[PDB]
Amino acid sequence: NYCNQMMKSRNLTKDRCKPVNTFVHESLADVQAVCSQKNVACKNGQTNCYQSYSTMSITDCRETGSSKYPNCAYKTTQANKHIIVACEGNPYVPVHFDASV
Amino acid sequence: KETAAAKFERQHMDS
Repeated sequence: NYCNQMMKSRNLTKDRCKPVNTFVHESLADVQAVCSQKNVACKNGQTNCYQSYSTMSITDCRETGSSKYPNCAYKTTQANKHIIVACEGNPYVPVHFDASV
Repeated sequence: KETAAAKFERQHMDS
């Protein structure tokens, strides 16, 4: 499936099985743009987080319960949700994916 | 090495 292949390709499960990961299907500029949208607090209680005004196409990759390295296994869940990212630097760009509502 | 913004891209971007 897409998750098993994309997680491998992106060097995410080549040396371990990453529990969860989200892939956004929007242009890189459109996601970078979220850093100047709705400001919200991050889970940890920080405030360099931003929620997108709109929902975006995303694919959630969840490791099955029986998954174990080297045989990593993922449950693929496609969806449209508002993304929340943590921004930092100059230019001000996303460095962390906080969540999808 | 790979910056935090570059890592975000390799890990979450699939335009």
